[PDB]
Amino acid sequence: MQIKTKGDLVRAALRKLGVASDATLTDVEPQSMQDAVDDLEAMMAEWYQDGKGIITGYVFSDDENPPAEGDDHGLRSSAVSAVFHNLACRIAPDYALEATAKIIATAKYGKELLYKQTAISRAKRAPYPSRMPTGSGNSFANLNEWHYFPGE
Amino acid sequence: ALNEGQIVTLAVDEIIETISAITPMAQKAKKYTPPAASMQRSSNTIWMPVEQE
Repeated sequence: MQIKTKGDLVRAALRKLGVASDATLTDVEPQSMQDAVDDLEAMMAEWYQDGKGIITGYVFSDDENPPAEGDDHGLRSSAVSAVFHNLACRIAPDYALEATAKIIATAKYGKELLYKQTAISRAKRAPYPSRMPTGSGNSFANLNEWHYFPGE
Repeated sequence: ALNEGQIVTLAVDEIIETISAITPMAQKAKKYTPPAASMQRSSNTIWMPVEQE
């Protein structure tokens, strides 16, 4: 992918919003870039609920690294569109604008696709209750005295 | 003499026993049977208690 850093994500979000793009005649503003990066970091943190939320592969910057911009985001190729569309939607009110219907719909679609695989992975069935017999058909277990499921 | 008969090769099936070993340790060792439930080879670990103190 040619979008490889938080700066590329922020530039894509700003281009989608129309704030700063080559389609217009505006360049990305250095002070806006830092605030957009902060918003992106906050949104990734809010999504990824310390491992119990949306898993994306995003790498969180530390205090030691001087520039928040410039680090590879670490996202897979299939999450970039969702991430930067949601970023554009979130940082639109900073400029007293409003993201358009296409941007909002793409953000919703991207978030749903982002959580699809994790939802499939978490769709797991609970084990048998500990009060269920194994049935006399299970000859091995019944001979080995496993007359009930272990459960838990 | 010069009796040019037909020659055959005779193989006899009375074997020559050569090996006779003994296993005095495995006979003393106790043969346990683990109360396994599932027939899976994935790390067959069976936990057993120890005498209390």
